[PDB]
Amino acid sequence: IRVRVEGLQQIVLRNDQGSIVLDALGTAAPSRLAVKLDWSRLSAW
Amino acid sequence: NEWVPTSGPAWKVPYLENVVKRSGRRLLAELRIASNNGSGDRTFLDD
Amino acid sequence: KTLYNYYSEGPSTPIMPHLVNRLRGLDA
Repeated sequence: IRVRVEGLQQIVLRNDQGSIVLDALGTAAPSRLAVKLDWSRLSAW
Repeated sequence: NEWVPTSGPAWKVPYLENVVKRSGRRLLAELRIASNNGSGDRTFLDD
Repeated sequence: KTLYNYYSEGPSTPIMPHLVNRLRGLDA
């Protein structure tokens, strides 16, 4: 469990009237190959 | 009596050539099963 | 081995040879 440098993404969505509706930060779920090469990633997930 | 046979054809002559070219549907399938194929096997049962 | 040993290993590279050596040990 994390308690505390930049591997996150800013995710943006706009509607028809050019207005940003989400503008949120997000992090990518690991791929199963990454889990295969590092099983501790499943624990973090 | 005007056209000389050794001068070459005076009509329209249809040349041809074979070409290697995959269709869009075939390429989409290839992406599915060779680059976007993340099935559990082929990942974890590869040994 | 013992139950203490198995509780501190974790999954590893190819996971099918894993989980079957573990099962044979747990059955033993």
